Amino acid sequence: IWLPPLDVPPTLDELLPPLSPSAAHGYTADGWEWRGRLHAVVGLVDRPFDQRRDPYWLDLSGGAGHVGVAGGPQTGKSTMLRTLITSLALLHTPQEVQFYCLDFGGGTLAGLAELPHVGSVATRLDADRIRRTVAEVSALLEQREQEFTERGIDSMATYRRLRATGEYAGDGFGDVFLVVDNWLTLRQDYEALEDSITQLAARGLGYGIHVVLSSNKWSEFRTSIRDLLGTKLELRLGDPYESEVDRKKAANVPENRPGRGLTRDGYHFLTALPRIDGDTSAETLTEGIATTVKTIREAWHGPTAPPVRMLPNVLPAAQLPSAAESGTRIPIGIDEDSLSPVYLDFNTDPHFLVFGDTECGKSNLLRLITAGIIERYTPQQARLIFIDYSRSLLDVATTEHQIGYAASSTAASSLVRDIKGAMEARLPPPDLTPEQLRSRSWWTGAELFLVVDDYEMVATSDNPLRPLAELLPQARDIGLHLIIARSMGGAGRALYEPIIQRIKEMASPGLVMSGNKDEGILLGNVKPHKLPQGRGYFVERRSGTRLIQTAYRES
Amino acid sequence: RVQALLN
Ligand SMILES: Nc1ncnc2c1ncn2[C@@H]1O[C@H](COP(=O)(O)OP(=O)(O)OP(=O)(O)O)[C@@H](O)[C@H]1O
Ligand SMILES: Nc1ncnc2c1ncn2[C@@H]1O[C@H](COP(=O)(O)OP(=O)(O)OP(=O)(O)O)[C@@H](O)[C@H]1O
Ligand SMILES: [Mg+2]
Ligand SMILES: [Mg+2]
Repeated sequence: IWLPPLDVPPTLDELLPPLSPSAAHGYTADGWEWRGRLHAVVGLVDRPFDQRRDPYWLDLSGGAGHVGVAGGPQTGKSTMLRTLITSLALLHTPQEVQFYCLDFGGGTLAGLAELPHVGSVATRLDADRIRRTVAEVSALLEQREQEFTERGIDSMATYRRLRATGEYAGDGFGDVFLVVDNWLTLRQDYEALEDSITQLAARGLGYGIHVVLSSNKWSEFRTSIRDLLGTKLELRLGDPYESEVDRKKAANVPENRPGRGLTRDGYHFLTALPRIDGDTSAETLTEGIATTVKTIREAWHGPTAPPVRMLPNVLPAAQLPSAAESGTRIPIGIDEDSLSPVYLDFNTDPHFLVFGDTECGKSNLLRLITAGIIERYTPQQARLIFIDYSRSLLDVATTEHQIGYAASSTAASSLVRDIKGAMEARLPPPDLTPEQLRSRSWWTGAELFLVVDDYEMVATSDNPLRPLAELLPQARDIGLHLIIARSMGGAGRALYEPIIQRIKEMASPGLVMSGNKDEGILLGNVKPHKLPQGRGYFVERRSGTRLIQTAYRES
Repeated sequence: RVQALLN
């Protein structure tokens, strides 16, 4: 009934036509009527009462677009992933298929990184790349959901037919595959990426976005996404009681012969090796691949797979939107979610607060915002006052807006006194129409921006800024603005001191940078951890918490 | 007038 156990696995060249260098389709089956129709051979299969094994093929155009792979330790999960990718790469061009890998299973997908079809591979370490890789594809899905509707794209097949012309630019992509090696490792260390990838699998198959997910056990997949995996390839399972084909058929699956697995129909299949040389051995696997990847890379002289756009180490402030296009809104950086600008609006929320450790970019951020205010406000519209003990804001305090600079504890007290008196005069009288309160009619003048750097050392026992605490929640009516930066040193117990207490109470915008988790939560829901220079969690209780990268101002 | 008050 079943064929006797094979002793050597097949290779991709065995299960494919004579391969040739094409101009320009890369090293593929030149002219084949089955090339580029999103079918892929992944090994040999033994159907009952067959006397010769047939080539195992998978159709990835349509409902079976998502692929799931299961199996116990060392059962051949990671090799199946590499075979599927290589097989697709042999029958397609980099402009037709793209791969983005999250390798949590032995980190062996790195060998396929130099494939022109692959644009990103992320190890367990590269959290920044991991978190961004998913967000990149998630943004492409949303992009196509509007691109297809604005144009005459009814189905994904139509889109491929247009790019088949060679006269259609499209969105720059083809069929995109999101590959994960250990789904358990993901949902454990990246809980947010579990639900997001799941949402990709839900409605993304009709837009050319595929998910290829691997894991030790089927139960490690939530029902929400496990059912979305149309094509399921099940290898030798520990605890076969949770098999998706048959329990008793899974218990008789050969152990210690990796590659052996079952289909949903119960057929016996064997995973082929990702080689095109002909060597059926597996102890020569690291080197088979290299030659193959090299051959695919050499034969292709066109565009490669689009890379995952990372958050820059240093973000030039010249990139952020000018005052002519942003208005009174002040861009301070871009977010990790979509690489879109992140604005500040002092007409919506008066104050702003920064937390950060040594040399994380606090003083640089204050110089940015101040320069942004200068660029957007005439000195008759907004005046500036600096409390700068460490003299770090010299570059932006030479403007005509500046009508106060305190570099000493004494100079601070002399200013706040004139400040408290000047602002108390703007306090709204008891009897006022709501329209008078809305337009701020009873007083005419400029807005007052109080910029404080290193609040940690101005907040002694006799904090000179404390006399302003009682009128801080009245800022919207008097036109007061406090922009404050502080270190992480004792920042936790600094949330109860008169000023920061009331600033945080007003749900004021702010971000936390490179702090120690010993300090506990400061703003919103984020517990601080070591971040790169300029990076911080932008907390805003309108748009929740977002990881952003702030800009760098020269000199 | 804030502009005249502090200086
Ligand atoms: N078809 C095959 N024939 C012979 N050997 C194979 C075959 N497939 C895989 N192997 C061997 O099995 C070993 C483990 O393969 P693989 O990495 O796919 O398992 P895995 O499920 O990723 O293991 P882990 O759970 O530790 O990540 C590899 O070193 C490879 O040489
Ligand atoms: N947005 C940014 N992106 C990348 N690097 C930055 C950014 N801002 C500052 N840096 C780098 O970090 C270093 C320290 O910057 P900055 O003085 O602004 O931090 P700081 O919090 O004032 O440090 P300190 O605690 O010593 O005052 C600078 O040398 C600069 O090169
Ligand atoms: Mg693995
Ligand atoms: Mg500083």
